[PDB]
Amino acid sequence: YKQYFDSLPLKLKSFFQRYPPSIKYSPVSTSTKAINANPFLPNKHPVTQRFHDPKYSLRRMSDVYKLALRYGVEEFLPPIENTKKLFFEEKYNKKTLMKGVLL
Amino acid sequence: RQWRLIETRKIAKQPNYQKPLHMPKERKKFPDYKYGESNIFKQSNKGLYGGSFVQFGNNISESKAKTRKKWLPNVVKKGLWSETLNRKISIKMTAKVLKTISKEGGIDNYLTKEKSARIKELGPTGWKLRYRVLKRKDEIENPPHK
Amino acid sequence: PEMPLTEVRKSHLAEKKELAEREVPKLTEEDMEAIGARVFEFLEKQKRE
RNA sequence: UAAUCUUAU
RNA sequence: AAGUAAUUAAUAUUAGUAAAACAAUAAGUUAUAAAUAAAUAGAAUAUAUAUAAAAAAAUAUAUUAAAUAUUU
RNA sequence: AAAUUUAAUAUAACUAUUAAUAGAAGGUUACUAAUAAAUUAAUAAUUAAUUUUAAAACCUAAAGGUAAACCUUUAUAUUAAUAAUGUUAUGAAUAAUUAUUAAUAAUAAUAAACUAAGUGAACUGAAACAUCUAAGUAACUUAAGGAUAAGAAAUCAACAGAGAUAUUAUGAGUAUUGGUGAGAGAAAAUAAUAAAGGUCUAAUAAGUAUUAUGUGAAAAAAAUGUAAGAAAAUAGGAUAACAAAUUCUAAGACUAAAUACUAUUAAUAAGUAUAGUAAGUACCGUAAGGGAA
Ligand SMILES: [Mg+2]
Ligand SMILES: [Mg+2]
Ligand SMILES: [Mg+2]
Ligand SMILES: [Mg+2]
Ligand SMILES: [Mg+2]
Ligand SMILES: [Mg+2]
Ligand SMILES: [Mg+2]
Ligand SMILES: [Mg+2]
Repeated sequence: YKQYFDSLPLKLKSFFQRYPPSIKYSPVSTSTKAINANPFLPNKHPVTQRFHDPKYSLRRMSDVYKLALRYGVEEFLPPIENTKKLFFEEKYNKKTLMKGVLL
Repeated sequence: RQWRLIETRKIAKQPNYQKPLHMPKERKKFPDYKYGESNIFKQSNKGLYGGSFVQFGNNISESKAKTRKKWLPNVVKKGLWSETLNRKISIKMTAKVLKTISKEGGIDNYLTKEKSARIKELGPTGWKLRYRVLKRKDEIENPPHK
Repeated sequence: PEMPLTEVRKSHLAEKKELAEREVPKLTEEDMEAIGARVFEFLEKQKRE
């Protein structure tokens, strides 16, 4: 099991190292200095109400998610839902076709 | 915007000292400016230009006849009050810079703004001014004995 | 002589220090094991498919 | 006229 | 002391393989279907058929394909 | 059993490629400008490696000068403290010289190519020429480094997706574009080359985005002078325009490797003896400069 984990891609491993699944990261935006703060979401600083750019630039986050999907480990990541990025099958399912296609 | 003619300047990295063949006689009064002095539009080094430089472009006619021209920023010499220094400081000032100063409330504020952009768009003179102001502020705050 | 720190800068530094003071969420061995197990399960599922 | 600018000490 | 080299293109000759060829990591290039500006159109002696203009569909003009068998 | 030949090798050639490794004194004339060890390994002398150590005149923009190799300062310096010494005026005081100790400054000879930035021709081509071209090339100027630049998407794409840069094959001389002339000419995508390639150092960014206007890599913007000038992720950017939908988060940052140029070593030469070491000398010119045998 440990061996299996080790085998996983490098990026994913790195991510796990600093954001483990032991903690449940908030779905919605939060204080930037809370310890349940999602890396993928633009959190806000308490002193000076300034939205900090996500701790994971969107692309990187997407990549990570993809990697997780590839090895089944989606649930052990924090939730993406509040970033508007969906992936693969779910996206296909839930997509409202464009105004131009429908009429 | 971009600070291409500031953040591209490079200065000989100092070797730190735990002697050199030629050491200077005086003592470095001011902290080294990251980006150094500009060797490009040296008129700018005297004052506060906000990272604006001379542009060079083409005068173009009705016959599309290109002919080189330059563009200067609107520099104005202007004595402005510094609460911390307790005196008016006169310098060269791009009118844009003046406007910015007005917006921000005082020359000290302008100098002492934290962002890297601000640092970039100060000159060496600007940097010096900033140093003066912040040092002064520190002194005001913190006498030798508490 | 190094340029003195600005108020905002000082505040930032303080904040950083405060952040440092707290315990860093280190990766749990149990968590790792769980992850591994999950991976294994996924692999098995794939094989079955 | 404590806009700006010119000269002298 | 003076028709050379590089990167391409078209023709020819000979060789290799050949309805495929080169490369074979995946691509890609040319050939295998003609035509039209382009579009959702496209092949059984020719007098049949394909595409273009035309049109209900033919004709008419151009080019193409199509003849106990073994594809170009 | 010694000689002869053949091929290879030097401190003793340069040139091209490939591979590895690394990123460094000239002159002038003389009071000529030198060395000394130790330790470790190999076998007391030994060679090598690793080290510490003496000397080293003058000149080569910036001790300060000058007509380069000279002159002028005066570290056989000045100040202080003392010690022996001679003189003067009254054991104490003042000046002079020598000798010890302490204090107080000393010397920009430094490459070349490569990289980035500023300015930026013209000949030429168009069979004339002015738009265009040559060309952001030559050249001049400035600044850094062993490399520099770039770099972890306010990117591409198309409703399926990818996932930093760098530059090579293809894509493709295709799309795009041009006094629609001369001509110029992408990107996605797939491959190689490559390295662990991701990672926080911002309390997350306005006179900033944007607009107007003047400029601006022949095709694709990102830049920029002058004034107007936003918004909080319930928000911005991305396409003539709008509506949908996608995607990314500017105004804060760090970054090995592939690459360029030099120098050395090794190898390979249907390379050079007029591209085979002399000499940047003779000589030519006031000079920059040219330049033999
Ligand atoms: Mg004289
Ligand atoms: Mg240049
Ligand atoms: Mg760099
Ligand atoms: Mg950088
Ligand atoms: Mg060009
Ligand atoms: Mg932001
Ligand atoms: Mg960013
Ligand atoms: Mg003569």
